[PDB]
Amino acid sequence: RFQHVIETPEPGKWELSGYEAAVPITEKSNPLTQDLDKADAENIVRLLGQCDAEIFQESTYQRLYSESILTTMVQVAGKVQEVLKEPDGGLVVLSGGGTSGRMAFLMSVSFNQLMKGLGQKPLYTYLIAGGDRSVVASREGTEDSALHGIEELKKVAAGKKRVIVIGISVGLSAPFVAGQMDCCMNNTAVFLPVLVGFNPVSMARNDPIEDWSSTFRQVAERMQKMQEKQKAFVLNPAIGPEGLSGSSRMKGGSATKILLETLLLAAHKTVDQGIAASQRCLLEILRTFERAHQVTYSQSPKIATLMKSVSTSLETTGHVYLVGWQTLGIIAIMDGVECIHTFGADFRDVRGFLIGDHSDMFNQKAELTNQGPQFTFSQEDFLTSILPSLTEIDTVVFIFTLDDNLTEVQTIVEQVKEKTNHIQALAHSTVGQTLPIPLKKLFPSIISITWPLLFFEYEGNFIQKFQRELSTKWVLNTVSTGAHVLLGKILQNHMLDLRISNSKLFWRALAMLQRFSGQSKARCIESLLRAIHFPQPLSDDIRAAPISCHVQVAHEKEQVIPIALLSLLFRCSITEAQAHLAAAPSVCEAVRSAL
Repeated sequence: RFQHVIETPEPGKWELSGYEAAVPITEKSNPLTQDLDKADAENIVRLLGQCDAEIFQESTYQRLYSESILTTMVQVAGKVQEVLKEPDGGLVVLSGGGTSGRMAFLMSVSFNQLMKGLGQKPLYTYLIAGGDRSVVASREGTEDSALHGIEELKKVAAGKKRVIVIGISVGLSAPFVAGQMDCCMNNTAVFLPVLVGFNPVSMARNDPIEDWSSTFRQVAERMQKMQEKQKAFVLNPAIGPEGLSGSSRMKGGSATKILLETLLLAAHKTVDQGIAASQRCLLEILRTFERAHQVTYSQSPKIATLMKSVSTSLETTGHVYLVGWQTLGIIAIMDGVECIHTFGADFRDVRGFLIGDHSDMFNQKAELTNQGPQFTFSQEDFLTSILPSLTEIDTVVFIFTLDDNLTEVQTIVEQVKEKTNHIQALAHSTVGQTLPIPLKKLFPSIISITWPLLFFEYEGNFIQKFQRELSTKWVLNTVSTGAHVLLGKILQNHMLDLRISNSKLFWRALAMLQRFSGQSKARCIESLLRAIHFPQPLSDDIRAAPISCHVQVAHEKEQVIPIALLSLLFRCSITEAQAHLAAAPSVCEAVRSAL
């Protein structure tokens, strides 16, 4: 079970260790954010803003702007336009787990809307590990099954003649995706698999998948072989490590969004305008999203101020609601849910809501209908369940554009204001538009983001929408990450308060123990398993159990890493470690005092 785990390097021998060389780029500590844990709000914005800018940064080897990556994007666009040209029996599937799965969902929503707007039959669908509940709730463990991935692909592809499958896994990690890519390669007469991730192939996970005979790396290596025959594609740009180690939702999610929107827009442009995809045109679009970073981060003071407000509500046991209009609602939903595993947040802490029509977005909306408070997301959910329960300690962030129903925005804001003064808005506008006077009065310090009109004949309106979603993503992700960082929920730039919700998170938790204690792999495994299973003592059956067993027990538990870490550092029992942790003001300070 633990064979792939490398021994902890000896004290002082970390620098050039085989241990450090094997850490995937997606899991690496960013050298610029080692001080993230103790940074103030303004400094967190600068650190996270710098990291977000890194996805665009042109060694030029395998970067997003590299000739190699742009050529792969051109080839994939070529394959997609072949399907768009033949809608009968054609299908474009986007798939993933967690944020990658929610990005697949968003991509399908956006591109089916583009197609509907042009009077064409929609050809996109999404597959998310765990089904529709995973779009709005933390169900990370569902991606650990390759068979689940294959079954969901077989269902949507039934009766189709040509299926493009874009498998999204930032760390080249998700078994759900690996299974799909492998089965696509077994039938190239029907399927064209495209693997999207942000690690070199040699850094893809090589640990065993519980229900599959191939590892992610073996599948990715087979994809490299099929790429020589143009029967598969590996689209893996280099973006560098995340500001918060392994926080794939940030840079990884942003790079997934821009990469896929750019190449898919190019495929649609080929069919509609007759202009084939090119490195030059892909760069023009990508650089528009690069300009969006400068536009967004020019609001750094207000982002920092909002982060403080959100952190205050959380610290007081209040809740934070991100209320977004149309697709900005999807971005809002994606933000809150990630706080659960990342910082050990309760599902009630940060929740996103979509205001507007969501009727043609979900595959199986019945999976969400009256399922419980962990699954709220809609306009009806916000107005009927959240709004009447709002208190003075809660924060509500409103995200909209000046093309939204501003009477409806004003009405909802006023209703919320009766319950709490902790209101703020992120409003996107086109140069020339001004916020109505009642809204300026309700939001005297509004985060106003003004966008020049884009004159791209075909892509103009789509990029306008996409950049506003991306801008919203950066603001909300910096605010939610920062708000939890300010509460001492991280250590250096590592997720100390992480929930072990899937196998990738289990390995990240083990690596963190080895990193922070410097103790042997056997000692770190023993302490991690003891902390997960407590009060159940460790037995040989538990030590030999599959990782899924540890995940199932660990997923609803809080502070597993600091408990396991304090147990290693003090050579104490779990109860003694729990006492040490309870006496401290934060999880960051408890461990810092022990170190």
